[PDB]
Amino acid sequence: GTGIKVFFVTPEGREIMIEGNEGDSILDLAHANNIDLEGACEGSVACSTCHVIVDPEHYELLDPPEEDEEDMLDLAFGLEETSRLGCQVLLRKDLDGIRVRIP
Ligand code: FES
Repeated sequence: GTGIKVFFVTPEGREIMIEGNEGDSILDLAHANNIDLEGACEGSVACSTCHVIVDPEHYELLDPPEEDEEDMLDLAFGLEETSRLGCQVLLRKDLDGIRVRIP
């Protein structure tokens, strides 16, 4: 398929499954579907409002975070081992079925 499944759990504990395309960031999908993941700095790696926690399995599939993301993540509330900036995790076909939780 061209659709890539993304499972979202919101801070309220709601669970949503949506499909994205290659290139779509988790932040885009969030906005596209009224998941309340704010993107203060609009993808410029200058905030932490797009912080999401990805499942461990798909986490290792990802291009690891660059230095600007890592550093910014240190201001993110609720940081975990598999935390990422949602605007920096972009969908690929091998990431199908990825789970993101919004702290
Ligand atoms: S929107 Fe600010 S870092 Fe992703």
